Amino acid sequence: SHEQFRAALQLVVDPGDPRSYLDNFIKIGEGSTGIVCIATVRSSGKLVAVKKMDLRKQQRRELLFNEVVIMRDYQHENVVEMYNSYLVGDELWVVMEFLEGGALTDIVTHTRMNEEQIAAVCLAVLQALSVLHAQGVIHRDIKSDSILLTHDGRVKLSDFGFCAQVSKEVPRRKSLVGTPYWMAPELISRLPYGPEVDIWSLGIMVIEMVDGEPPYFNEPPLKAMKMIRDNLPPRLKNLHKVSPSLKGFLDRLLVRDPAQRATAAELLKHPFLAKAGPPASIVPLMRQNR
Repeated sequence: SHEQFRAALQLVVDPGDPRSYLDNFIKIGEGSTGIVCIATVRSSGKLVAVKKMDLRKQQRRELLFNEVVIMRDYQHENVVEMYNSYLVGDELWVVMEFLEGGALTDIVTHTRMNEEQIAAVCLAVLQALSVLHAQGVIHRDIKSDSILLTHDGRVKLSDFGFCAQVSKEVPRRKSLVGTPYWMAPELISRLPYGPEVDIWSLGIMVIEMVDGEPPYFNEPPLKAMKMIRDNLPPRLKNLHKVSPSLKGFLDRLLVRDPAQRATAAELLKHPFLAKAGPPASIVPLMRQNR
């Protein structure tokens, strides 16, 4: 039943109608299902990012709860800050921080990040997942699309709609969730995965940074998934452009056996990351510079 779902969500959103304190809506996106917009908090003149999800169009509607789970988190400096959530009409509205630098994806598919920048980005994404795996939170949809930027190179993880909660009574999961191309092998396989799948996906994302696209990017999302399950871990198209160190870091990530795949905890010290450049290194990467 819809109305019972709505009711249940009603209990987790802030009450009321933010349509009353916001204006200058500017559409700019498509993800989850439903739009990303930008608006101006009337009271302060400040900019937010408003994400609207129709409750009627969702693959698994109760994944909607998860969204709002990262309330008041961390508030982590590498996590997109959420401010509020409302129910409005037949939609969920999440009102969060505005990330004026756009996503990483545009960068990954228009330029060639050098390793100082790769490092940086992984630094900030790891510094993030560590905390999350620590308090049980899986993300489940890591990719360049899910990474966000500021006009000054601060990097923040985002798009938490797919994430999951785990404790020691309830550690593992089974759900097929994620973007095909980036899914950890156990997950296509359907197995009792944990946080470690975030590590796998980041490796695919490193490929993004390096090569511009993920493995098997042209293959039907369907059959590319098999390749990701049977196959020996994927070629880096431009391996010759990358330092042994980078490939050595990457090797800790793309292990077919999850037990051997490194943890963010492990990874945060692996020497490659000594390469990580300041936020200001990322700036000439963003569209404006070019």
